[PDB]
Amino acid sequence: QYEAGVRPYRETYYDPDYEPKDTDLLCAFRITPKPGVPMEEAAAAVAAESSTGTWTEVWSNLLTDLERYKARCYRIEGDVAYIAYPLDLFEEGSIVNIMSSIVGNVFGFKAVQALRLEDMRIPVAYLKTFPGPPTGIQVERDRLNKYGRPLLGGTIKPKLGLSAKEYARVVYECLRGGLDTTKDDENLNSQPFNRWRDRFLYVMEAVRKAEAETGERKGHWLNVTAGSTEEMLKRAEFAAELGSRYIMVDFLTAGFAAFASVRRWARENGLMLHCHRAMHAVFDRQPNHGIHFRVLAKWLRMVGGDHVHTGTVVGKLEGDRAETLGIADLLREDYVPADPGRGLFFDQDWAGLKPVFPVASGGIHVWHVPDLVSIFGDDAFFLFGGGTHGHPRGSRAGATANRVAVEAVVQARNEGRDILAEGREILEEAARSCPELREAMELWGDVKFE
Amino acid sequence: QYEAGVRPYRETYYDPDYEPKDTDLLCAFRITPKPGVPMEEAAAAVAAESSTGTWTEVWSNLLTDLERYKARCYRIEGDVAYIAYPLDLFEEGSIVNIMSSIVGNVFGFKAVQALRLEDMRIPVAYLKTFPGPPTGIQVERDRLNKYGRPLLGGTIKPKLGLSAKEYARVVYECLRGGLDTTKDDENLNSQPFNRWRDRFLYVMEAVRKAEAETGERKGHWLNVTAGSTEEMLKRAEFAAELGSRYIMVDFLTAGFAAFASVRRWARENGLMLHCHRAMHAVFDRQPNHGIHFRVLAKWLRMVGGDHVHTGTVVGKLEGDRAETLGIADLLREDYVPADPGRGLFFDQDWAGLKPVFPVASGGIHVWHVPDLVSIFGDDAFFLFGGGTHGHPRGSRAGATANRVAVEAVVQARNEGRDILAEGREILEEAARSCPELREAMELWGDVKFEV
Amino acid sequence: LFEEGSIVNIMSSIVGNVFGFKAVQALRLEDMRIPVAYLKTFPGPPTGIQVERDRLNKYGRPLLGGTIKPKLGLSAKEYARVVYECLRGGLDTTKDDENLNSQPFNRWRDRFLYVMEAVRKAEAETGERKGHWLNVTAGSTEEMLKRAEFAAELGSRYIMVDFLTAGFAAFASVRRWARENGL
Amino acid sequence: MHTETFSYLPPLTDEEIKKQVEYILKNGWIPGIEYTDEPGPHNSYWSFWKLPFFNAETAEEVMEELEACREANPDCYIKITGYDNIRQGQVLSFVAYRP
Amino acid sequence: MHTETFSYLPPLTDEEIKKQVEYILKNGWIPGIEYTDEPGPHNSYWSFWKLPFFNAETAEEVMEELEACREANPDCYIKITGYDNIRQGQVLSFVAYRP
Amino acid sequence: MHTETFSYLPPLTDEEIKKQVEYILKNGWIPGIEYTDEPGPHNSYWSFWKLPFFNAETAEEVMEELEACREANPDCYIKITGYDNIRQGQVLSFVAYRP
Amino acid sequence: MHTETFSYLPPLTDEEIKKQVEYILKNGWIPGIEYTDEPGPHNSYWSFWKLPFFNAETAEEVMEELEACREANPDCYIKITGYDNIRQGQVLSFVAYRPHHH
Ligand SMILES: O=C(O)[C@@](O)(COP(=O)(O)O)[C@H](O)[C@H](O)COP(=O)(O)O
Ligand SMILES: O=C(O)[C@@](O)(COP(=O)(O)O)[C@H](O)[C@H](O)COP(=O)(O)O
Ligand SMILES: [Mg+2]
Ligand SMILES: [Mg+2]
Ligand SMILES: [Mg+2]
Repeated sequence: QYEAGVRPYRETYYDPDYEPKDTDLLCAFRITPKPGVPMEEAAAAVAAESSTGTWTEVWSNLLTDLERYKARCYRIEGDVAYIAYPLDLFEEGSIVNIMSSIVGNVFGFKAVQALRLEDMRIPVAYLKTFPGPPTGIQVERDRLNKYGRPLLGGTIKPKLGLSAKEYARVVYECLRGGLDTTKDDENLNSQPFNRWRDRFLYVMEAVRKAEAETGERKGHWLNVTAGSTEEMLKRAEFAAELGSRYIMVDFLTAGFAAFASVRRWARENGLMLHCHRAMHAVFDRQPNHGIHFRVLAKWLRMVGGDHVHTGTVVGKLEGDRAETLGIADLLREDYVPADPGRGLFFDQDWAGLKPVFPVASGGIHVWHVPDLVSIFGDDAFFLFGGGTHGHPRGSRAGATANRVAVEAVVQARNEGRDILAEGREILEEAARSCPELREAMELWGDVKFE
Repeated sequence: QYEAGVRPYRETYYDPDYEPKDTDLLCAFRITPKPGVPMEEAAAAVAAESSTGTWTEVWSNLLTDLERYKARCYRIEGDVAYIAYPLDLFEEGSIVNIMSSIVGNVFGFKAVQALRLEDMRIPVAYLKTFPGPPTGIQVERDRLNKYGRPLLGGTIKPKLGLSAKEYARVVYECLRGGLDTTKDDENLNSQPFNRWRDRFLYVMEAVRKAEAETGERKGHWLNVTAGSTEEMLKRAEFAAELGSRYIMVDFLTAGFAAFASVRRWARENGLMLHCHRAMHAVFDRQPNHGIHFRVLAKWLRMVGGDHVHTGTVVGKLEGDRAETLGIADLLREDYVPADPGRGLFFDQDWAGLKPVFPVASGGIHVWHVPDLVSIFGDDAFFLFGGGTHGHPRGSRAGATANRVAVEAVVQARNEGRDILAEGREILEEAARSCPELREAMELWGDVKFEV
Repeated sequence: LFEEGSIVNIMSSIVGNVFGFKAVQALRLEDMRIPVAYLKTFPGPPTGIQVERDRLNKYGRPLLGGTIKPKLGLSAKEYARVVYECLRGGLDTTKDDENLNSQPFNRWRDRFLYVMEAVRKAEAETGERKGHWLNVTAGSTEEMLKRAEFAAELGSRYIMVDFLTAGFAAFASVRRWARENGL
Repeated sequence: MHTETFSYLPPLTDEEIKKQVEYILKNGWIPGIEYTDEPGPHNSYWSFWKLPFFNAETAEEVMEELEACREANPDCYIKITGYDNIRQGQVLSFVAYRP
Repeated sequence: MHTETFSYLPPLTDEEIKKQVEYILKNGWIPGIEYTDEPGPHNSYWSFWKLPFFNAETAEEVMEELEACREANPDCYIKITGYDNIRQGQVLSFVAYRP
Repeated sequence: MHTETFSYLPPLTDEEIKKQVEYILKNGWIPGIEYTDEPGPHNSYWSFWKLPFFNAETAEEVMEELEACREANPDCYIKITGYDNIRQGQVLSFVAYRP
Repeated sequence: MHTETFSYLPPLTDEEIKKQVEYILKNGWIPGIEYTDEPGPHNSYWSFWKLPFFNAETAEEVMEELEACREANPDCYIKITGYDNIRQGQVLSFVAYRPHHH
């Protein structure tokens, strides 16, 4: 009663005459087929097994309208396949569903030996089913009363091992020395040497004390990351009871469903949400396989994070300058045109969703500030962990050095100076009035990353 | 008051004199250093930046006991660095915490061009802080009243696009034809063409009907995967209201914190929990960089899944025979000795945690059944999606073919026949009493994947 | 053989029936080695010595306390007068007697209210942080948690429980509640 | 009415049944016999014929008990079980006689 | 008392303040002047000096208003603001005069 | 205003202070100095004088820093601390100078 | 026992049934045949007679399958269905044969 048997995926799932609709979700995949498998069949397999298809024809295909629902590869350029997915394929508001289709099984087929999702065009009609950041850059700056410069932060170190009381001592020194924020390390959750309730309590004493002493509003990114959603929400509740402006979630290790739970809680309780991308380099680093960070950044803005780490380019963790410029635009602008020089494969309209602060962190110190300001502009956080507490005179002096560095470079940029050409000179000028900065420059002047 | 400045990581975090404790968590990392960076320094960077250290010395290091708390690379062998993490570094019962340390930042360092987490030794004292499977193999067989053979299942197809009522018609035909279970596709959650409440309602009518008509207990793995934890629990609650024995979660795409929430809810509400590993190959496909599935499988058993997919070896998705045998032992046994030939760098004692069903699924059909029984033994689910609905006479006939093939091979094995040497003959003998199997064999006899 | 995190289970096996056998005329449990893997299933103290010294801001000496006397019979207001005199004289803490719970001459809500006025007053006057070990011991777990909740509402740093007379299952309930409520 | 393992194969002969009993014994598991006139999915607890045969040494001894159970209960379904006390679970169960 | 952007640098000269106003104007943003005797972190709404200078064409016009605000309110902190109506957000704010 | 350990004894002389510093050093703990003009029970975080003296080898070195802190902050209370990094906690804290 | 569409009309002749099959086919819908001995309102899933006739081109083809179903299942109610895969819904369903005990 039907034609049973195996068919080529290309027959149904490759259609080079197809014109994408503005409601389609588009994927750019870089494909390494198994030897002898042509790009068209490899791309069709990806399209089929992320949408409606399987490995042999089934009688029940005839009970629905596969021409309407199927994903289809509609263009191949070299090793890049462009695949269009109809809007109807996706659950509204669910990044979990996007991943379960687009990256669910298709990275593990014998027929495709490597696969990298380079970019995705999320259509406006799907974006509007997401709430975006619970706060967003502009409201966050209003809540902080801070305008006109990058914001300063810093991870407390050692990563693990400090008691709650001494942990908050480090927070107090940093914040009172001029950092706007401090943060728990991504792996500091609740442990025998530092239990979360003790930490939250003492840290918030230190935040309030530094705010009173400096006159500037302060925050600490209290890490609510935990083993279950309920436990994360319990930790968030205590942060709100203490009047923290902030909580923090490791959105990939906790995972997207728990992250969405925490975003809703943050919005309803008036807390801003720092997002740490722990685990991302497991699969966003190699050029032949995984998911490029720019796709993760899009998903992050959709669920709703107020900030996400984007790399530094110049510090201890890998990051490409051109790609990072594109990611910063994806996180902050209303509309981002395609740009092959930045690996932006598609135009991205953001449908009015609020913007996310890029966060530059990891192995950076005062000498990187001209580069960081040049790359990111004002709407970013620059975090100095080792680069604060590793100051020869400790964390208050280190914080002051970093705050002065950022302000001196902003001032110079606003006056019209080329902060890349004059970066060292601007720092040297500022160090004439700031011995903390002079000492930081001397300590780390030989410390460069490729 | 202290010696500020940058020191090589190896000064503090490389200690080949260190002897691992029974309470340490151990990792085996395959490291490709940046050219010019010695293996010792690359391994110490990984050790430092997944535990206590950073890129420059800090005054506050002296306020704690880094000798007690630091991770230490204690052995480098070829391209593998062995790193020991003290028990105190970890949050009890939290896979999320394990990941945030072990795989949080270290895969992105400029100093290490590629990094592959091959295995980790979870210490018994830490394992006891985890609940394990909500049901586990033995209790699940008791709940199903099924003993002595692999269990049969199958994903409904097309993956997406069937209405709820016709989706349930396919479920009904499969279950009444002899599959023990059926499942939602991993990407079928709630969508315009098939909304989850409609699907759950009709599917459970079909499950009850097939159970009553066959006399055998049935289940459908109702996918509760959703955008938020609260939504997943709402879907689980409805499945329990409907008397489903099962729900399903995509534990990696939902993520480990929401997975733990679903495990607790499933346990408290009497549901068994199928775990689909969607997204795993994003992390685990390449041999030079990422996390091998065996590590994800350990974490799965700890949080508590009743089944997880393990690969077929012989089907459409990649999976090596030796590594799959290692993963099956990790999921099912009380104690698993090391064997680097299977990628098991450490011995793993499971501290009494319940076992997980391996699930073999993807591109398999009746001709694979002798190999599947040989690889997995009785304690596995074999899933036939296309291999059921793609039968020339449809899903009931396909289900019967698959059930007969499994039973015939189990029978022959138990009698002492060599099911590899005689696999074809066993199937041919069974097909003389089972036209459905004969037709499945004719249809797919030329369909093979490389192994 | 043991249920994770349950002292009650340990007791029910180890000391459940074996002390009453005719075959064994006397039996004394001297010690037990709790294995590390089982210990990790228990949370331990809600605060512990180091965090408690941090909360008190007290370092380098034994801490001072004292049970209010007579054990029973003082009104709530005069009970708190004795607390005030003790704390303002240099004790770090004071405590309810173990058998002072809620009784006709001194009901727990009255005592908790007045005692915390005295604690705050002595703290303000001496400049040193003070506490009173408000006894939440009661006939049922729910009643104990109700008393703990009021102590937290009043900003007490402490509550007290008679862990053997209340019993280990209710003690675990109070430990969890104390931890979650900052006591 | 299907009866779980081997129900989709032709009914087992005495010699086929005996080979499954030999498999149970070879693996060191405990053979047992259970019977019922209510075999449906509501029933987790068929009637025991005697106790599980902890002391059985040969498949022939089990086969004799199967014949005795059938003579006493010819109106019942009768199943052979095999129990593994190390996993605390049944490891094989199939119907040997249908009324 | 620190006053947010540029508070960790030496107090700005009039020439330095004018350059920041020139930056506000070059970017198409709206310069404004606010003042208060309560500059602490509780205070989100300093007093406006007139309205935001929507019509200002030159930095010199803004500096004249700053001097006039300084002369009327020499006991107050005085800040320069720059507003971007396209993002609906302040894009630069710093104290130009401290009492 | 009492100041916790030794506050109920007569104020310590320099020689008595030095003996407590010797006790801190003898036990391998880290001496530190903190000061404040707000010593009451609301304040968990007095101002650090420099950093904890991780590198101190003699009680005389600590006593010299105490004299320097007092010369710089004669209007403050000044306390000697001793920190044990193995317990991650302070093990002795007392006031050495009152304004 | 009423049987939904056309149940309130006189039981259909074979010629009347065939006209309804011709209507299903004319509209490009998929004819099907289902049967049961439990037709009441609890039953959403009658037994399929084969699969839906995806390849049927003539009403006579379907009528032959109806007769074959009735001969094999004379104790059963037998209904004709029409399915529209573009709406993913059944568009016509009616009983063509009732057993003698009706
Ligand atoms: O754990 C760490 O190494 C850090 O605290 C940096 O410490 P330092 O400031 O002392 O370098 C941050 O988590 C990384 O920057 C995250 O990497 P990314 O931002 O690329 O996600
Ligand atoms: O979507 C699919 O392809 C499947 O439904 C198989 O369908 P078929 O039965 O028709 O092949 C399963 O999800 C895969 O087996 C999962 O891969 P794995 O088990 O390796 O995680
Ligand atoms: Mg970190
Ligand atoms: Mg699937
Ligand atoms: Mg007493």
